[PDB]
Amino acid sequence: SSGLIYTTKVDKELSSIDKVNDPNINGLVCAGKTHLGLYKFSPSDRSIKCVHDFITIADVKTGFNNYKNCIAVCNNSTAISIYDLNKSSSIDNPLITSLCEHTRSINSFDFNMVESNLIISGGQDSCVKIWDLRSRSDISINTASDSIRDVKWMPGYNFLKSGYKFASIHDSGYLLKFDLRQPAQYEKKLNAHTGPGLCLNWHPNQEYIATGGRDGKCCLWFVGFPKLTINTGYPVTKLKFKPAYSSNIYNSLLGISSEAEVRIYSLARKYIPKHVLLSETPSLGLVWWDENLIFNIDKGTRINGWDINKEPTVLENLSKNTTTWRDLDGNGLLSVDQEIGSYEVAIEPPCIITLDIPQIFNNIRLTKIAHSPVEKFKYLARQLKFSYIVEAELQEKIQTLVDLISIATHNASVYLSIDDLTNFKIWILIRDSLLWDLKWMTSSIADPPWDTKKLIKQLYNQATETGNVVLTVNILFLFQTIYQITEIDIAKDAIAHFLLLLHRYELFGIAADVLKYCPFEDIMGSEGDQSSIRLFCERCGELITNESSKEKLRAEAQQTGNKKIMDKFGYWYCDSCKKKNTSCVLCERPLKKLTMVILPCGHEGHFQCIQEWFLDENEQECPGGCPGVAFI
Amino acid sequence: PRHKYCCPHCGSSFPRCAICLMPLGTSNLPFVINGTNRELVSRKLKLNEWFSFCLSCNHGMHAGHAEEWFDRHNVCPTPGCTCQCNK
Amino acid sequence: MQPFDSGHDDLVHDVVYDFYGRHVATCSSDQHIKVFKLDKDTSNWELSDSWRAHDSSIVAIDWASPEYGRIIASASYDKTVKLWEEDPDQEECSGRRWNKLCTLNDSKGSLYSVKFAPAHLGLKLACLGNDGILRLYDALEPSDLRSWTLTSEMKVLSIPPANHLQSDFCLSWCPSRFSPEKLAVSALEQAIIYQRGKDGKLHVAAKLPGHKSLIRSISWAPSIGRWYQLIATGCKDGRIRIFKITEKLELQSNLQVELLSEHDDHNGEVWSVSWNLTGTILSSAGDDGKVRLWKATYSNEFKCMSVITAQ
Amino acid sequence: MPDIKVELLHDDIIEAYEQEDLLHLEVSDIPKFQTYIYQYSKLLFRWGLPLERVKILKVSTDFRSSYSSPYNG
Ligand SMILES: [Zn+2]
Ligand SMILES: [Zn+2]
Ligand SMILES: [Zn+2]
Ligand SMILES: [Zn+2]
Ligand SMILES: [Zn+2]
Ligand SMILES: [Zn+2]
Repeated sequence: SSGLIYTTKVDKELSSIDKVNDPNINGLVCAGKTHLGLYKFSPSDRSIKCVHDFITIADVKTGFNNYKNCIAVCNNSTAISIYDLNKSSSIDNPLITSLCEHTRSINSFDFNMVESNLIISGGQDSCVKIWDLRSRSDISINTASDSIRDVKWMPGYNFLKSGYKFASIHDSGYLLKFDLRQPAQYEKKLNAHTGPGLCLNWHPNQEYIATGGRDGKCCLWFVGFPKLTINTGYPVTKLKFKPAYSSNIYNSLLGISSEAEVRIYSLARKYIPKHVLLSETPSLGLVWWDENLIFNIDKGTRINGWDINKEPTVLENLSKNTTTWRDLDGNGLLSVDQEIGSYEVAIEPPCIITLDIPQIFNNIRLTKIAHSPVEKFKYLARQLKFSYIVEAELQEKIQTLVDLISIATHNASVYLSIDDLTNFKIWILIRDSLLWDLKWMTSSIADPPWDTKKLIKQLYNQATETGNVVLTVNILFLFQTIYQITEIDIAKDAIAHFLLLLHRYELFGIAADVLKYCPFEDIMGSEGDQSSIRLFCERCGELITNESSKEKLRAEAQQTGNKKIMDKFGYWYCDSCKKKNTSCVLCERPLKKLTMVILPCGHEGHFQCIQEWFLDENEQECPGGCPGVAFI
Repeated sequence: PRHKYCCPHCGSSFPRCAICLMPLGTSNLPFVINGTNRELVSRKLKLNEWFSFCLSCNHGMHAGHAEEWFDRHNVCPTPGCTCQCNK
Repeated sequence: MQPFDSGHDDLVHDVVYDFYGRHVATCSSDQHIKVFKLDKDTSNWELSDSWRAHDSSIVAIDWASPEYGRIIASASYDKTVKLWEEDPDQEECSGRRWNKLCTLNDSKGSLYSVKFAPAHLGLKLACLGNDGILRLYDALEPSDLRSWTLTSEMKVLSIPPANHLQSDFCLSWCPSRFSPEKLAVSALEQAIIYQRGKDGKLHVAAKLPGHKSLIRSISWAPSIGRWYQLIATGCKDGRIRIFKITEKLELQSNLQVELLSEHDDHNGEVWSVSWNLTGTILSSAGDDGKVRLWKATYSNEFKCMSVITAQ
Repeated sequence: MPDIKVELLHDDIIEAYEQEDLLHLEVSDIPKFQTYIYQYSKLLFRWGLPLERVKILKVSTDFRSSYSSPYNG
């Protein structure tokens, strides 16, 4: 990344990483099962070296003040191994002292920032022990609670309660704060996240404790009802504060990690992470060396160091506006009106702006020259006639030209009726070109411009460049088979897009009229019949296909000539069980042409009968003795 | 299944309407079928979205779709069908 | 119609209409999706429901076809895509009115773009994020909406990037019903057109040149009868590029990409571009809060028609 | 609710309101009107129609003076 400075990889096993709390040094410590050592980073070559190698979840936190040359590593469960930094390359052992009091394993510990001799401890025994260096623990408070997950001291930074306070979290989701000067049962018992609370941390300036949890939440609690809540969604395990002054509570940075990534959030914008350091492998721990340096380890066993002032932010790559269209002319046009806020200091809710673009444009035009396209689209959809409906082929072509001339005359008449001359002239040109082709067929290098094919193709191209959808789809219906205008794919795509545009408005009957007489047979779907309904009989259970009746009526209509005999065919009778008719549920009359089926019980009905029973009588039950209330 | 009816054997929905190509038997349609005392009007609007099919050609429609479509035409709306479903 | 204020507490990232132009859904950074319906009376927007969806900022949204139900797919930074379906049973604005169907937790990095395919491909979902691979999810049975299977996984990038935060991945489908399936990918700075071949696997069809910065948006143009198709792309520099695509019938058709325009009237960064349904009037967003409308002139180039600014 | 400012640029309706000519013809639109009109005027003077050549030359010179002597003295 851009903010990456140090990327040194150590092939040994790593479990935790911390730093030496000393300004005049550039060393950082590491951990592991059987590997403890201190690593020195050099900002000149941007590399990390090794200093001295000495050789269950715990810290690798170092000491403070005169005990800054000491580290604590849990060796075996209830083992407190205090090592040394000065006594590394010498005859004397790095180990200083060993402490063991806990019955169970030790989970977390912290060195005090003010009284360097006092070392805290805590594990699954629900005991908080203070160990005195310059002197068995000092004070052991057995709260008899669940297993303690994390113990941290009060940060006595160099910016009375400086190093005499500490907090712990249990598996019962309870936050306990105690005072070292006056221990008691509980100084402040506060609730926490439900289930096992995993981690907590202290604000360096104000009395605020942010607690993580396995539920995926990191709530900021006032310890002077959380003041803040970040639903991270993943079990928070590690968090490290930025060691800087913060007068305002919102003017702070919080690093949240669990697949674990270093996500440096902010306390004024809890919904957007400020800096993300995801590396390439899931992380095991992270640490802040200074206000601008952050160090971490990951599953790739690489010690990595970043500078937060060279790393970019998420906020940047966050879209600030979007635009959508509702229809052709611009009746609906949205654009998000929001103000780009900062990481410092809430956010005013954005106003989503819709505009009637044709209405405002017409108002602007009428104001300037003083010194409804949707209704027109509906009208021209409904009233224009999109549909069309060796000597014999010539006669058929002659009749096709004649009634296409009539259709063009009708389309010009409706355009002249709505007083639109610019499209009236188009259909007059089309009619005159068809008259030219008709007289050329009757009387029987580059083409002239007034030819009946070139003029129609040029008018279609001008229409599809202008955007007049109605005319450019009408020409594609009426003049496709006889005159090859364009590719079949483009024509079918244009028919389909006009149908979808018609469906976008509430004009479905016009879409049905367009689709019924379309010469292209595969516009919407390829399965054939998708409104076809097949029924089984109510008395025998066989499928009502009625092949025998259809065959007999087809033969009879073929013999007698007239096709009205085929109107006797229907699916209201069964030819296998000899069912006579299907009856209405209300009036018990024969039912042949149109039904209204009540859904949950499956009963028939005339339109008038069912509408009478369900609207005029205001009855909510089926009119056939059905307990299922098929109301309205 | 008071608002969405499906086949129990495989889950596939009902045959679509012949006017809007939307599945049949489901309420809360994203549009209002205003087919040809506001409580009565609401009951008519919620009744117009029911299952309805001709018994001579077996082609299904919404009730409001059929009411609005047969007031101007006299042929079944499915392409390739010659059946005057009105009378 | 008059502008209205949403209840979102943070930045709105993607607003997408339904098919019928009466339902609008906004996904925001404060972990909320608010869906509004256009009332017939007084022509004002009214709230339907508001439910939290993900644990991060939601940056993409796309409705499905109304024939498959009221399905909303949202993509956020939590490496997951969740599908949501409206329920008329629950009361409006209660929060239980929407229900999950399937969580697409098949990603290692944060996903950026989710887009729904044209309806003649069935219910197909396109996903693209920080992993550098385009994920296509199909509903092999559209009868059940909780079943989703990954079918196509094409590596649109040669390598994963280093600055993963400085990335934006955008998707746009091709509304041509009878052409072969075309999908637009803007991965980091390169725009790739993907066509489906005879082998059933996706292939690189054509590459859009230029694009000296990050492509922040992409939108294909509905070609109503035109012999050529148009792609609108939006870059980080503020340049709006309209590409002319000509298709002539291993893929069964070759694509010739010819740049038709390049406009820099937005003194900022074009976050979003859009087309109207005719494929003529183009609208673009920007970093200045201004909305510019672009229409084709008498020539083959495009020109600005209005600059809608917000005060 | 903030204020929204919209400024129309190059509106075709406004430009159609801002001219009186039926067409906006130019020199490149009709490339060789001058020679054709001149030669047909000469052929008209070959015939017994001297008024029509004056009419057609007047149309030619009206357009020529629009986009930009033996009869004097
Ligand atoms: Zn039977
Ligand atoms: Zn009856
Ligand atoms: Zn019944
Ligand atoms: Zn219907
Ligand atoms: Zn019928
Ligand atoms: Zn029928």
